[PDB]
Amino acid sequence: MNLDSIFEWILKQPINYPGKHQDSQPRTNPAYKPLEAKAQFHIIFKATGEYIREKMLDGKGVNMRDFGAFTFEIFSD
Amino acid sequence: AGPIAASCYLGKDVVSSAHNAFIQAVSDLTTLGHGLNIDFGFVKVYVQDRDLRYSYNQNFANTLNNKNFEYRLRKSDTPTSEHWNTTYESKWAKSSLNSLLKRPNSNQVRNYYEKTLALKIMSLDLSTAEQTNYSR
Amino acid sequence: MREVISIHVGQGGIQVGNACWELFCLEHGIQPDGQMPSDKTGDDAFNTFFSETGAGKHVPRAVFLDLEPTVIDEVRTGTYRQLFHPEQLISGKEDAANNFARGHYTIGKEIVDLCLDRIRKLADNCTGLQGFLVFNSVGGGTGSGLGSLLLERLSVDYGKKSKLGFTIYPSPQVSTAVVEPYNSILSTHSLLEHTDVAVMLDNEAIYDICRRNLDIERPTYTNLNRLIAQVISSLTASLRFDGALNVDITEFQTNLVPYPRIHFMLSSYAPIISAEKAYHEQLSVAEITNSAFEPANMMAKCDPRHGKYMACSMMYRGDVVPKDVNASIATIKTKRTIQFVDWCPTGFKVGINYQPPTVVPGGDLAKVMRAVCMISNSTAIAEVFSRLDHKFDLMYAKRAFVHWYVGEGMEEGEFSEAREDLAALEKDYEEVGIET
Amino acid sequence: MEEESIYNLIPKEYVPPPKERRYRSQYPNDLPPTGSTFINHTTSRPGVANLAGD
Amino acid sequence: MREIVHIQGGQCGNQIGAKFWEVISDEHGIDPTGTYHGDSDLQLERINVYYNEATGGRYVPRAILMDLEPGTMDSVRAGPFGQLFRPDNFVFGQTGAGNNWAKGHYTEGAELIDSVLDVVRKEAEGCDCLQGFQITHSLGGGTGSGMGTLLISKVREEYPDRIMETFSVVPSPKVSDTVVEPYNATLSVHQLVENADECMVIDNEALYDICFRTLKLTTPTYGDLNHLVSAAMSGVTCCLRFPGQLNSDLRKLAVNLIPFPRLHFFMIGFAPLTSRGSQQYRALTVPELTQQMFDAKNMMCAADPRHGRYLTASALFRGRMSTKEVDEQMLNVQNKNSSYFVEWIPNNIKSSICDIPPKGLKMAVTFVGNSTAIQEMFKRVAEQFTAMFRRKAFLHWYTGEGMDEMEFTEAESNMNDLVSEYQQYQDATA
Amino acid sequence: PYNYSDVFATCSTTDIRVWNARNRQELLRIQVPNLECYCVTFMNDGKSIISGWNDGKIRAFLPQSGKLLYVISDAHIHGVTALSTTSDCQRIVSGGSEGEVRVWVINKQTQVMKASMKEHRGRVWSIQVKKNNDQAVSASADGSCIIWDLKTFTRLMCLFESTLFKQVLYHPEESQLLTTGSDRKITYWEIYDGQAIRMLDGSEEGEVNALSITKEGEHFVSGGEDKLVKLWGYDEGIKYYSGTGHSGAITRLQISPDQRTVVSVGAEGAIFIWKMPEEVV
Ligand SMILES: Nc1nc2c(ncn2[C@@H]2O[C@H](COP(=O)(O)OP(=O)(O)OP(=O)(O)O)[C@@H](O)[C@H]2O)c(=O)[nH]1
Ligand SMILES: Nc1nc2c(ncn2[C@@H]2O[C@H](COP(=O)(O)OP(=O)(O)O)[C@@H](O)[C@H]2O)c(=O)[nH]1
Ligand SMILES: [Mg+2]
Repeated sequence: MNLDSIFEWILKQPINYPGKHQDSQPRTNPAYKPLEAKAQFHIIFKATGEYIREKMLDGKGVNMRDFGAFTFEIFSD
Repeated sequence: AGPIAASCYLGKDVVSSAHNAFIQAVSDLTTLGHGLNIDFGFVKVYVQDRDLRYSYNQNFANTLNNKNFEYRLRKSDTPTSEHWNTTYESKWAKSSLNSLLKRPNSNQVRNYYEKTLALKIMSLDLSTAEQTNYSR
Repeated sequence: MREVISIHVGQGGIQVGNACWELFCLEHGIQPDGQMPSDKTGDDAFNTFFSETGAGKHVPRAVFLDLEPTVIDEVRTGTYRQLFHPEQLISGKEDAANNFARGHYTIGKEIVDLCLDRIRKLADNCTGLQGFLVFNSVGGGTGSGLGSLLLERLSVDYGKKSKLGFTIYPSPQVSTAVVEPYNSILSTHSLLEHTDVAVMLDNEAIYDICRRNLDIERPTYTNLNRLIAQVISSLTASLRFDGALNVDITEFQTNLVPYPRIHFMLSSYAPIISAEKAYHEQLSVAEITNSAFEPANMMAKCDPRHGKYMACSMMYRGDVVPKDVNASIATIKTKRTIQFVDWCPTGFKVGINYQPPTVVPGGDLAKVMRAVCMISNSTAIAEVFSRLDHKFDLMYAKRAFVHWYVGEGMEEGEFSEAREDLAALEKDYEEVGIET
Repeated sequence: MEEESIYNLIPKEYVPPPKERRYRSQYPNDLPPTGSTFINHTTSRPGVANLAGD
Repeated sequence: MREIVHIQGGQCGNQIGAKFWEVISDEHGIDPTGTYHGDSDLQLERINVYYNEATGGRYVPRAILMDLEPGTMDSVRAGPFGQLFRPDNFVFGQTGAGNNWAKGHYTEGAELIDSVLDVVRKEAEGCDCLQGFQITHSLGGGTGSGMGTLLISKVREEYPDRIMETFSVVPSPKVSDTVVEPYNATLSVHQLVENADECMVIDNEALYDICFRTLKLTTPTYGDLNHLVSAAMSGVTCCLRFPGQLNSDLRKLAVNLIPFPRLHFFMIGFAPLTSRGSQQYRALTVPELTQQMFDAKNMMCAADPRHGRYLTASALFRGRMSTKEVDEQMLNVQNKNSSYFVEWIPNNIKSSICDIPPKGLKMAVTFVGNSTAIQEMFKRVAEQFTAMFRRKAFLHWYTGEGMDEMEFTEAESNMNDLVSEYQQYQDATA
Repeated sequence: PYNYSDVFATCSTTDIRVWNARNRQELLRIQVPNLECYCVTFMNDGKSIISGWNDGKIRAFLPQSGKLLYVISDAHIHGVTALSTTSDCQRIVSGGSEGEVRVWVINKQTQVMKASMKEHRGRVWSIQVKKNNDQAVSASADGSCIIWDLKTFTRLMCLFESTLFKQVLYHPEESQLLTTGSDRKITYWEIYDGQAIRMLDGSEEGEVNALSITKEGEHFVSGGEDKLVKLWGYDEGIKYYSGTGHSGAITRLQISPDQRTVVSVGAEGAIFIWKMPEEVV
């Protein structure tokens, strides 16, 4: 699994994981053309990966709601 | 997921659905084998048969020990005046986010859009001429 | 060897069926148990409404339908619980809630099949079946939807069998709901091409009659149901009681409906007097037949003086004599304020029956030796359709409440065809009303 | 029985009667009932309506 | 039959439900031990709507109590009729929200809500045929205003066909006990207008006013307020539980009362309410009931209904009365007040009858009215919201755990659009 | 089709197509794998369409559906070239490459032949039958326009001119014959070898090939091997308007029965429909 095999695996079965992710969705801005279901999903993950890094750059830590939690330890002095 | 949906210009509901679908990786993990090597940037996290380990970007870790976080830890560093002076549009412009995707030419996009739309909506017939230009 | 089958749908239909079946049972002397009146003691007339079970008790040839269980629970708990067959009181689970679309497309189709099974199981017993009577409050969702569905299903299952619809249209200005114009118009669009004879039963006229005549200043639905049941009995006595001049159910569509598109009539009953002064006037045939034609005595809130008459059918029950009836007919014809259409020289059908009207214990009417029931087809009934049309278009101008029907499986356009059908009905009526 | 002919090609377009008239009604929207007893509250009208069909 | 389940969250919802269940148990004749002690069969004819049967002949309400702090349920369990509630139905947090909508809607509540949603799904699956769901909550508190509305969204998006109503307590600026009412009120309304099939608003200021002016009793109390709101709540579903001339369930009420999807905010009234000195003097008749029902002061909202035009009204009568006089009174009221009834919806009053009156009373009336006067609540809420928002006051508490100003701006714009669309229909003419 | 202008049919190297006049989308096609048809002709009253192919077979296909009604086998040695239907349509006349003219009595039950199998050293290119359907004129490649009695299959009086002849046609209600050939000359002929006027419609190397006429002999349109097409006034040989812009050798030009337009078919795949002049009506 390389974060993409997961993409094709989840896209393979729609009955197991029905949702809006399975198909393309119109954007809020008409200037942008639509994406594929698989492509928009990767784009969403890139956006989230950058969102978490810029939040972690501050003292605030981010968590996924069912998949782990990104924290840091302060030993202090 | 609101800022992410804004950056991707996508729906809040659909982006939440994508997160809820992807967090269902435990179903794949329960099956034997199937090591998950998921990266999405600074953190590189690996899942073996049932063993889990992770690594962090060395530069990202060094940024944390760059010892400038004394200001970020305390909430009183700001003079408490700019909270209403600074607008969120200005703060978001200098934010790292929204720079992932290039901005196309707004004029060009709908120029092409309505242009091709008219072309195809009335490209049904090629026979009719009504303006010949014999000599030229 | 002649039978008629009763269909009661809607809350109003149930509440009027109970009243009419009290009256039929009292007429035939049956006890609430369904047997002969105890051991104190068989003309064979009950076969018109009842059927002998083979051992003792009688089961009526009627069916009750509802989607909300309540009224079925109370009728199954009341004193007549042993009278009706346990499996002809069809009850649903969720009501349509004043939604015609819900009762015509969504939930009534799962119950209509059981209803048709029961109707077949009752019809195969009968051998000389005259036809069907149907009762339904038209201003209600489930009532209208099931009434429609049953009408078109019966029209194809039986074909030529006659059906009579005694519907209760909303009053011009007094109403309980706020959405009844839509479902009333849709139901009318349904029933116009499917009902052989339809009779007006508006509630405002009955309230006014009760106030003026019975001197009841706080009347409820029970009195209205009792009056309607009296009308039913006066109409159907001819099949089960001997008379000098008899009229069958088949002798209505041949005499009262000049053209197939015109089959809506309005009724009247006489005498209607409170017992505190009832017999302090002689109640002669002449005065009762004048009160019958009196415009203030209409069973529906319509004024016949605004239009002409095409047909009038009157049934006298009691001590009437043909000479007196004809003498009254002559006076009615000579009277100037009532005018008939030109292409109908004689427009009266008359029936005579000897069984006197009854009084029900706890009732309000007085038991009299003479009574008359009148049903007329006259041009004046276009006004109610016009006012309902105006009410409907006032609603539909801004497409209000339309979502509640669009989201229930029926598309956008059905209102248009209903409005066009109403317009065509008005065209037909006002074309017929014009002299040659 | 049908015969296949050149003239049978290009099937005719359907022409219905286009529209019917939207309405015709010569009765007023507001017509007070003759014998109504519901309007006479707080008004001196012997407990009955116009009763004259006006 | 056609039963419904109850869910209450937060201190306010718990207090409302505690009195409502006492009222309904008293009306059904159920002892605090769950033992039947009624006098008529009708008290058991339709007991399935609210009560589930257990071995030993006892009954248990199908209510689910949720909160982020245990004190409220710990206190209410010790009160009268407190043993009826099934202890498993209590779901509680160990942190609390501190009147923060972000705390009460995002962080602890979402990880708590799995258990409560699961018990709700068992409750719904067990019963034969659902009719809908009812919620009671207040919008002035963070935890209630968060879990209430988030559970509304979850249950609505899971059972899209079942009816869904909420008794919402809106904060009036006259009596405000916190400094952060506008923020979480507007945020809650933003999605409440989206998901709530029916919402009925109640004002503490109006409760105080009606208690002081109508009952004229010296010392108002939250118990009296709960009693009034509970009587109003029971008046809605009385006809669903008891016979009558014309029964009308929640579905029929919703069909008859909303002309458009986005106008589902209602104001309710109860009658009769007679002063202390005048219980022996006043005569209970239909005219008296109607004139008190249409009185502006009898309202449980501070909005004056004579500042706007009634879209529609609906009345539930309890007791034995002939429908003719009821219809006469409704028609007379509608004719005498043509200025306050918008014209393109003539005959916009629904009437229904249930023949079983409340215990100790011969007649009663419940009222629900859709009118344009409610707009001023949203107008003043938006006014205070923008007044405290233009300086970004107290925004760090919200933004420290997931909030950005975009959500606040979107909620404000959506509520403003709600006001605008609610107000054009007032000026609409035919 | 006879007295019908809404549709028109074109044969191809492989497949027949039909087209609509008002809108030029395909309506229907008849497909044959590796054969080419010559002189496809409609038969009136909606009967089958008739074609003759390279191998020498004649085939008839129904209009509505692409199913063959009948086939004539071994009709001619090297392929049928010209076809003509009599008005009452019991008999069809066909022309072969190796100089023969044949007549077939079609009948719903059976197909029979009663040609005298006349000799004609040149391949045919045009066969016409006059209004009373008695007389039939056939053009040769080697230079003879032979008129046939069609009743006794005799009377070999044939018009003499030394070139590779092309389309011939009767004058509307007259005994005059308008014919074209490889020589760049339009020649009127008469039953008595009379030549009223003698046109000389000459390009540099543009061989006039196709001819069409009005119901009333006001003008006739002529199409040559050159790209240009023209129509001549019948009474006097003077150009009125002209037609150009084509690519290659225009081969056939027909006039719709209503005569609101002229169609012309181009050797390389081009179809041209021409709006007829106004002052010819
Ligand atoms: N004459 C008369 N009309 C009644 C009676 N009961 C109800 N109605 C009419 O019925 C209308 C509403 O329909 P209901 O009979 O209450 O119920 P329904 O016909 O089953 O339709 P739903 O309400 O959708 O369930 C009211 O507006 C009344 O006019 C009655 O006892 N007598
Ligand atoms: N009717 C009623 N209202 C209450 C009660 N307790 C609090 N309130 C109202 O609710 C508002 C505060 O709600 P809050 O306690 O913060 O809700 P919570 O955070 O969910 O517990 C106040 O303005 C009160 O007017 C009660 O017992 N009954
Ligand atoms: Mg009903």
